[PDB]
Amino acid sequence: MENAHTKTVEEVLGHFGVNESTGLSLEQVKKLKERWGSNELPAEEGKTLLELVIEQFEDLLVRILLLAACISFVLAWFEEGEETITAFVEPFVILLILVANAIVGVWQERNAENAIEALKEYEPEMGKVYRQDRKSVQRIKAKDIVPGDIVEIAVGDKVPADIRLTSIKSTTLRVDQSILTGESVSVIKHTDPVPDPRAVNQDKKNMLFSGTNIAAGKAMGVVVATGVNTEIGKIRDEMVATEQERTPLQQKLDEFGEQLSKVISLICIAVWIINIGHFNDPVHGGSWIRGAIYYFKIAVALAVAAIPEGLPAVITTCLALGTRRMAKKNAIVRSLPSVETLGCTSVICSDKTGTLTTNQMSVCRMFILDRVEGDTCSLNEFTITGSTYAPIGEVHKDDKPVNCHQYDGLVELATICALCNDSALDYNEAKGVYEKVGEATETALTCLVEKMNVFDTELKGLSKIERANACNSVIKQLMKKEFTLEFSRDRKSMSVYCTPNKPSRTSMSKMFVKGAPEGVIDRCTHIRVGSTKVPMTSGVKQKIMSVIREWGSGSDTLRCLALATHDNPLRREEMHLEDSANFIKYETNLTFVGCVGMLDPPRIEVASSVKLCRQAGIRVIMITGDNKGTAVAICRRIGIFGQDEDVTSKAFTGREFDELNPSAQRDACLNARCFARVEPSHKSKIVEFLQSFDEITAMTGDGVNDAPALKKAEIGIAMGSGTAVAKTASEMVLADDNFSTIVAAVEEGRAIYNNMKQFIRYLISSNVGEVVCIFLTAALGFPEALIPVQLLWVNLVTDGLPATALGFNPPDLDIMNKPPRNPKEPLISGWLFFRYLAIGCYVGAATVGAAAWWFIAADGGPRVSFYQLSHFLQCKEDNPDFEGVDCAIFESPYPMTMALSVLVTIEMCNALNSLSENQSLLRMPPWENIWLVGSICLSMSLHFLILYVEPLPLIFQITPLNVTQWLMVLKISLPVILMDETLKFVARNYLEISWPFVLLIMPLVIWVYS
Ligand SMILES: Nc1ncnc2c1ncn2[C@@H]1O[C@H](COP(=O)(O)OP(=O)(O)CP(=O)(O)O)[C@@H](O)[C@H]1O
Ligand SMILES: [Ca+2]
Ligand SMILES: [Ca+2]
Ligand SMILES: [Mg+2]
Repeated sequence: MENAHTKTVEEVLGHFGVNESTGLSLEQVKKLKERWGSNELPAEEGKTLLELVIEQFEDLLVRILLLAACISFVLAWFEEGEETITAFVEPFVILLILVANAIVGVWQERNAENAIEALKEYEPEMGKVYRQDRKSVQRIKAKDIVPGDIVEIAVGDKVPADIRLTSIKSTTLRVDQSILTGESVSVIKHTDPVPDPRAVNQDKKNMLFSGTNIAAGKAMGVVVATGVNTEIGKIRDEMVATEQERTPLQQKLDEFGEQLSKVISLICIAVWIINIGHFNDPVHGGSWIRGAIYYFKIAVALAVAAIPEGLPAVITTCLALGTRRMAKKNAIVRSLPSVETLGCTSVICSDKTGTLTTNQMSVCRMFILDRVEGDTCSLNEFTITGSTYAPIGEVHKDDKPVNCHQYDGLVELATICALCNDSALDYNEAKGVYEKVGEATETALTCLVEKMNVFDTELKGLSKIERANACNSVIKQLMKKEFTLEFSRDRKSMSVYCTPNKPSRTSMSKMFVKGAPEGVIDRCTHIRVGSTKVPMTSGVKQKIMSVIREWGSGSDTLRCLALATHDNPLRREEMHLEDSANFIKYETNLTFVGCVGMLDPPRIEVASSVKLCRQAGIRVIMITGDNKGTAVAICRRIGIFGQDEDVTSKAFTGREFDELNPSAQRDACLNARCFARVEPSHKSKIVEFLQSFDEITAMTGDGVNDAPALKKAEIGIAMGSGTAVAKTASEMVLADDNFSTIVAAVEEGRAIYNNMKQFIRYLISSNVGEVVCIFLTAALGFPEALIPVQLLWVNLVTDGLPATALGFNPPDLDIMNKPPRNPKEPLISGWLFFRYLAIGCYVGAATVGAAAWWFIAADGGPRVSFYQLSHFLQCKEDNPDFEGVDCAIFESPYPMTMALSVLVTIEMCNALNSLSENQSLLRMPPWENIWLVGSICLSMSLHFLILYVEPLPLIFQITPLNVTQWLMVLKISLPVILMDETLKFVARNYLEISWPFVLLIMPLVIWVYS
């Protein structure tokens, strides 16, 4: 079987020896699964190791350090090129920090992608087949499908394998195959063969390809290729890589990194042009170009220092962390940066059926017309026991066991339910439960027909399997279903044309209609009382609607459907079934038979999740296609409304929302919390009206009618048990159907953004202190305290792991107690610009003050005055101002070591400030981030290494410090913590305690300041 689209249906079915009615035998499946194997693709990993490392060096900030590492190599290859431990130390320490951030970024990306692919194994994919063991449709694993078995295909499903369409149950079958073809339109499929043998997949209009979705209709066909033999498995690796639009924060940090790179270039140019006079200094040898090259190395070393080279890697780590944390809560995040968009979400739009409710429906109430006395009527209401899809339960009229065969209206009510279905009941021996095959609404009617048993059948000896479709089969054996007018949300109903297998001479053909109660009743001209029909008056109409309103608004919040019959329908030849808009013109002059009400319990997690969303400034909206009275009743149950709150202006329908003023329709989206009776076209219209008011919308849906709205939203969340049409159009899938995972994703989206601002706060406020150190020494005339190899060491220990370990920060204790941020506001927000300069001005003056301390106040050095330090260049033995001062001490490595040690230590104490924007160290101690504590102890260990081993101080031109000089370093480095505690204090109490830590920090403060 190679060209299946060229052969007809009878030839492709005879190739395997299959009947479309029965299906494939169990022995045939065993033989075919041996010859063809499992129906799956080999589990391949996304990106290799080298290509994952290559994408770490693709940003501007990282590519700048690569250029400077090359400059430091070419400009040092001329001077010294023999020893590799004293000459090329500058290019080595610029690369060593790039590899460190590349390793962490790759390590976290490997963890996020290994966690997501381990979540695809959560629940196995399923496919409805027809096999000979069961005389009905059974749901089996998708990987258990062999080439040649009959497969049932319904709307919303995902095609499990390459399928040659044998018959189309609906009038039209649409398939969304952008995954394979690339077309963004639904394509109509037919049964006739395509004569062209070399036809492209575009012209294969009779084949269903694995991985594609069903946009509309129901059909069935025979599988012709499984596993890697499908058109999607043969090009599984030869596929173009996706590229999505940059989210507002992704482009924010990109434009911020470029604006920062321009400022750094002006700062490094300013370094070269203010040190013009020092070019001809005797220290360089009296040469101008020799002194200009040296101060060019300083400009380059300060560029590497002041640049946040770790910003691209920390964004990668944060996004990979949030993705791995959601996968722990069973949330497959399809787009890595999309977990950030849920942080700034303002509105959460939610599908009702299947998303806010468990979709475990059960018919618990139904009524038919008892009699008519005048214009009004009396009804026969019933109750059904049971809430599971198991066909175990009986019907009670007024709390009395009754048999449905006595009531003629119930016999016709079960006939409409059984025949007007595209669903069935399936028994699972593995789990020992009854499962649904199709939609929960139609399966609830299948389980109802089994309980009623209007044609009393002996069910005492049937198996658990055959008892799932026992009474349903008795109905279908009596009436032959000719064609179905499939359910369309334009008319909100579904009709079926049936002809009795009984001789047609006495009994004619009828149409069995079912759909929305208010829509179907408006099209009913007569009503069925018992076995006779009388014309429908008005008093019957409001009396019937009154029971439907009391059921939806009642204590059970019942989902209601009306059942009708059309006794005099047009024949098939006089019906134009090409357009779906004509179907409502055929479902007129019906005969109202009955109305069923089923219960759909909301999920347990939904009630508390709506409360936490309201606490975090988020507004939850219910956009459902169901009735308004039912939707409002559910909103009061889950907490969207109050049990007594007025919803006259907060609950709207599809019609009411259309018939609104521009001012009224503006205030509606800003105040309405429930939208009922809205088509899939209206749902996306609600979403675009919310985004028109500059609001990040998060749509949650599970069905076909939510797919246009899941794409119009900034981020769409899909339930794991919903259709694949919705899971394809979404950015996050809740594999476990947990609604609490949605609020956990909002907290993770806010926490990711917080860790970025703490990374931005630590590097800007500390690297500007390394710039002030270079410029303040020049404005005072002091000997410069740093050389290019020391500006590159402070870049390694301070901008490396202590900066990346900020992406592991724990969340604030009130992270979810603040309104969502405005995504169009500026990033740094002005008041933080003051906090960056306030801390940076101290970090710079502390470094210059540490070098000036040794020249003046230290005992190990000279007691040089301020005048002799400001004019050290003017010192020779001829000068009477400089007497007794050995002016070779102005080149001593002691002030350079005091400044380098303070710069490292004051930036480690600044990393301890960057755990929260406003929470002090007494509330969030440093051991909340254990990765930051380990990174700081590692950076200090590396600083103590180059200080006290033998050959390293000569490389970095430093000297070992004693305890007396190290105690002075902490005296200047510690007040950077006290300075940020003051800035956090003003932020808490004017712009808006861990005692174990206090007992540890004060013995250090006692020893430092004596
Ligand atoms: N198989 C079916 N046959 C006939 N009518 C159906 C039907 N499924 C749903 N309906 C009716 O169509 C009406 C509107 O269509 P829609 O599909 O949007 O409802 P819904 O079940 O999806 C609720 P939600 O939008 O919250 O998921 C529903 O109120 C329902 O009564
Ligand atoms: Ca840097
Ligand atoms: Ca730094
Ligand atoms: Mg739904």
